[PDB]
Amino acid sequence: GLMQFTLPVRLCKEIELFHFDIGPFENMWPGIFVYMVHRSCGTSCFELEKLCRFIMSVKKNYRRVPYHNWKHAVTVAHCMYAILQNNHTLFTDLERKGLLIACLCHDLDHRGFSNSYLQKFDHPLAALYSTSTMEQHHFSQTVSILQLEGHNIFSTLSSSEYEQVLEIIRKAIIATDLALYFGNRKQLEEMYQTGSLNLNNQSHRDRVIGLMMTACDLCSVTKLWPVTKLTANDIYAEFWAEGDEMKKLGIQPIPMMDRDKKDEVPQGQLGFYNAVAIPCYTTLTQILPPTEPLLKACRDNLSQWEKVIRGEE
Ligand SMILES: CN(C)CCn1nc(-c2ccccn2)cc1NC(=O)c1nc(C2CC2)ccc1Nc1cncnc1
Ligand SMILES: [Mg+2]
Ligand SMILES: [Zn+2]
Repeated sequence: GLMQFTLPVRLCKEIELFHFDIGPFENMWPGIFVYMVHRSCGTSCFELEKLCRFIMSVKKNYRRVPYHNWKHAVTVAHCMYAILQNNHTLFTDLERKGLLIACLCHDLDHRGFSNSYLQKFDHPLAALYSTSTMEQHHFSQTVSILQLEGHNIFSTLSSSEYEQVLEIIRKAIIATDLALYFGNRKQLEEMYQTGSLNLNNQSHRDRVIGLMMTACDLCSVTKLWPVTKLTANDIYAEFWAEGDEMKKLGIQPIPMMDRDKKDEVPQGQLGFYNAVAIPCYTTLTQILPPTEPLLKACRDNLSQWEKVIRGEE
């Protein structure tokens, strides 16, 4: 109760900023997460014994893949922390509880392959979950870990608060399926423009929480150029492995996944920032003005990829 987590001064200051990188020391990431839960939620939200045990089980169930790994989980949770801390009064006690945990759990047991590769491989998960294959799996894994003895961090909630938080987490994790993002942002665009957006409407909050989840999930494009550039290598390491596996199934992969087409990456990053990232953080800033720094950083990095094409780097 009277035990705080404290960070070194540089982290204590830099963790509050959207562009914070969690660093290369794996053994500090759990404490970083707890630090963020205590400041975002309270010293009281979770039994520390239970939280710590949950955190290490979740870690254990992320795999040693180049991008969709434990560092990604904590990175995405930190971006949610920054959004929540810059939008204090907009979010309920349960939502701050649910969303940090949703972010930490959102890619549990990711194998480094897209839902498309699972479908074409005919993976058993593709027969169990026809759409949002991995995302339904990640939520399923979150519930399994919560039901490990001594792991139920939500035990102190009423029955109804419990059903609400697991519902917040389920919707939150499903929303990380980028195939659902396009329609979600367009609906939020019309609502904001026509003025029908209403955060007291639960179906509306759901959509807004989903956009936050896309924003946190894509947040590697909102870091300083050197972080963003070096994370790009990790995402492409998976994409190329997935392309290799498509060739093994006798299917020419899209250029994004073809390691024989590295030359097309700068242009592919332009398409990605223009088609996906810039619209995401634009709509998010319109709805949640204090999240503007993510849009600004995303723009700085689009400009960095333009310079790569032009030959200036
Ligand atoms: C959203 N995509 C699935 C389709 C669009 N697209 N097209 C190309 C492309 C097209 C043609 C040629 C080369 N590339 C590449 C992308 N996507 C990403 O780059 C990307 N995707 C994701 C989503 C989880 C999957 C996350 C991060 C990404 N980037 C990144 C950059 N910096 C740091 N961290 C991450
Ligand atoms: Mg995912
Ligand atoms: Zn993710």
